[PDB]
Amino acid sequence: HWGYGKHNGPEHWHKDFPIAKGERQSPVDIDTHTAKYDPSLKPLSVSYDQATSLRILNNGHAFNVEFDDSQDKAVLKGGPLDGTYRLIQFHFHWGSLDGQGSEHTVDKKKYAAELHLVHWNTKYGDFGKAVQQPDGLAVLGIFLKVGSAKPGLQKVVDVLDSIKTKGKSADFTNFDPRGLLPESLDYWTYPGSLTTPPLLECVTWIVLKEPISVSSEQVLKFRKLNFNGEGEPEELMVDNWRPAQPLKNRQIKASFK
Ligand SMILES: NS(=O)(=O)c1c(F)c(F)c(-n2cc(CC3CCCCC3)nn2)c(F)c1F
Ligand SMILES: [Zn+2]
Repeated sequence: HWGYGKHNGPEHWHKDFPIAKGERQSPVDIDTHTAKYDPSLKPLSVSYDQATSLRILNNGHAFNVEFDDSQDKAVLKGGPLDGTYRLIQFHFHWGSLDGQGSEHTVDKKKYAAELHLVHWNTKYGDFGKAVQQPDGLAVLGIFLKVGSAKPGLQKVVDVLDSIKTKGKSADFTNFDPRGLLPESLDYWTYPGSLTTPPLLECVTWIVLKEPISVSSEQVLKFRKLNFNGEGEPEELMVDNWRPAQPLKNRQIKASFK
């Protein structure tokens, strides 16, 4: 099945998921000079004060921190969005080296990692219905650069030893995702897709301009995770990113000048 290796990686995905060559695939390069300020774009509304984290899971491609999305507890609204999108999970993509790892790029620059806070449009009732809709998901993307530690990330780092291999999960309650956000909510936005199979074209991407800084020790601990299951040959979970895809008939909009 699909993964990030030589023989099952992004260049192969189109054989099982032809939408890989579709008209609104993600990620993309964000050409900052070509993005257009849209003065009518509203500020983002990130309402995470009542967020209820439940569990962290190594799913063999990344780790997901999962939330209770059975009520409007942690929601994203405003910006380019109409309606209310509920936080279901967050996860990261990262590199084997500090100079690669992000999915989106900025003027072709790659960051060490990229955080995806995944939200679904409540008008569709559940996440599985939402992914079948062009406006089903809103994913808030945040770049990570290596420098100072991010204190709000440490609880995540601390638990990774307990979910080293594919299929392992751990309780992960009372985690506050507000601790993962940069100061500014200035963003770029465009219509795109899931960046892993099934690559569905259901995402409004909202990518923050300001990266967060994480320490070298923090990202080193991401790189100690495994793609494999327990008792299988060890394959370090690194370079779990899809490269930039063609922009095609899309314009990236900026919330800021
Ligand atoms: N990196 S990302 O764009 O933010 C990103 C995500 F946030 C995802 F949640 C998924 N994801 C995994 C499933 C399983 C089922 C696929 C279809 C039926 C319901 C769910 N669906 N969506 C995904 F593939 C992805 F690429
Ligand atoms: Zn992702």
